[PDB]
Amino acid sequence: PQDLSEALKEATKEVHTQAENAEFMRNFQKGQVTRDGFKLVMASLYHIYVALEEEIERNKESPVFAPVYFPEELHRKAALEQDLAFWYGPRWQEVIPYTPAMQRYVKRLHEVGRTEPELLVAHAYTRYLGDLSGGQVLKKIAQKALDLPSSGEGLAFFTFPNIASATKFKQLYRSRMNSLEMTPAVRQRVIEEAKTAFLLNIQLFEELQELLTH
Repeated sequence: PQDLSEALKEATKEVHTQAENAEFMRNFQKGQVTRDGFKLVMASLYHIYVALEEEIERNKESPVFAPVYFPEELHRKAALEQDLAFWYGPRWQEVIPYTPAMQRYVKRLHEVGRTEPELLVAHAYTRYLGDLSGGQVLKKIAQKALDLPSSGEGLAFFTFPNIASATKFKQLYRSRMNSLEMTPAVRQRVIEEAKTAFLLNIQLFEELQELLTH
């Protein structure tokens, strides 16, 4: 529709179905998921979010992003650090993978943050509102298909403790998104960038699939 929040949802309907159709992701939704494959996505998420949250800090005051700056409600680096400590041990930082597909997603993220600020909301949107909704889905699936120990850790990423109601926060986040002042050209690029974000995730999944199989 007319609101950015709805235009984004509709324009990415197509690429989202492609995400779900990604073999690696398709195999995940069907229960079949290795511990090593889940580690690869947690590692992927760590790099993606480090990059994204760095760029958000750089533009926290920019009028092109300030409205959607919710540091406390959304930060995920810390949670991912906690999980990675569990999945990879105390020396996780020296042993986690950093593949080409991860490097490319990070590269674009930095390009946006440094030279195309007006589009950062596109990536913030794709990730945060996407993980807020999808999270509870993959968490459950993994929770069982993995059989992790009662160590009480490793899945912190899937819970946003500073958000009482996902529905209320989303409503507020969409509201802030819709309050963003942008020209038609900028708006179109924001929508295209959301598509690009999806593509980056799709090829990341493709790469993680060829890795898991060798």
